[PDB]
Amino acid sequence: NQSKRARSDALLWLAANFPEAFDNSLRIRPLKIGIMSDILQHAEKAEQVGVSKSKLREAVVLFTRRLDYLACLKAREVRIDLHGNPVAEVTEEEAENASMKIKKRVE
Repeated sequence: NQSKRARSDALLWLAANFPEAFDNSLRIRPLKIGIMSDILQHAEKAEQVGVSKSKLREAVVLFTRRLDYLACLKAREVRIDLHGNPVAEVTEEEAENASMKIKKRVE
């Protein structure tokens, strides 16, 4: 319960500070491989408002396990950094891994 609200807080902090990556009100886009390391460079600012590094990791894990995120991992879609800049493209293997994950969760 407390850990859940702490995870939700981390997700709200991610959407407020990096909405290009984590504001999913209209769209969701593939994230850079290693986006977690980029987020953790901001850990000091997050901790001042009550968000720990481990809650930042839990929030990214929750965000990227959602089916709508897995569904956006299609071959040659663009991966973005925290500010929505294009950095790479989704590979066929990554797209296959994502669809396999979706099929497992609905079963």
